[PDB]
Amino acid sequence: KGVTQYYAYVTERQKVHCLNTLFSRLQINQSIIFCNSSQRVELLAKKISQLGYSCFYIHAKMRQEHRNRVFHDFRNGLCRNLVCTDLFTRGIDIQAVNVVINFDFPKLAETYLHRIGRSGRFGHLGLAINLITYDDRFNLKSIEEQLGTEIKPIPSNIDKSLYVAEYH
Amino acid sequence: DLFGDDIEEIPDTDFDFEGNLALFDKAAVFEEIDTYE
Repeated sequence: KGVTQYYAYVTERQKVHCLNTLFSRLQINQSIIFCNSSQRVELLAKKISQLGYSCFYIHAKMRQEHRNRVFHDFRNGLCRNLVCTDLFTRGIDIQAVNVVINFDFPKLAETYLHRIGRSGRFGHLGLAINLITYDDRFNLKSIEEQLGTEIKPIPSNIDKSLYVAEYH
Repeated sequence: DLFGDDIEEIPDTDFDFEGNLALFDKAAVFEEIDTYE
């Protein structure tokens, strides 16, 4: 068990098209999509809804009561996708989530670590898909070096046994 | 860097992951980073 890590190379202008292809070709149970700002989370959730997919969104510039209600509704499976900022200081691990998408690649290795699991736990099935632009090159290099990991280029076919619970 | 682009203009075909991966030579770019460090 362990999270399979890939990256797709894109320009900012291509990210939505790339994300649309991931939604139509991945066997997502639940997904979490991370952005680097509150403004981008809002813009992206509006876009995903226009693509035709359901999503909730949470960020730092929301009222506490709204943020908590949205997270609890997502955990209960009222929707299949969540768009958010780095709100989980100890990390995140809701069981139905088999796919994590870094729509914006993080700056810090500890942020990256918190997105793809929770502190003091073993490895679990899943995918972590990173959308990488040329401006993310330094952060990609340093996060791979700091974690001692390899974020591989996204393959032509993703083996379902790597992220689909009890199937293929 | 036009983040927003409606479904009307989004190409009907799947995103070309393979063709776009060729635009980033990861090993050479990392060597370039180390050379100007």
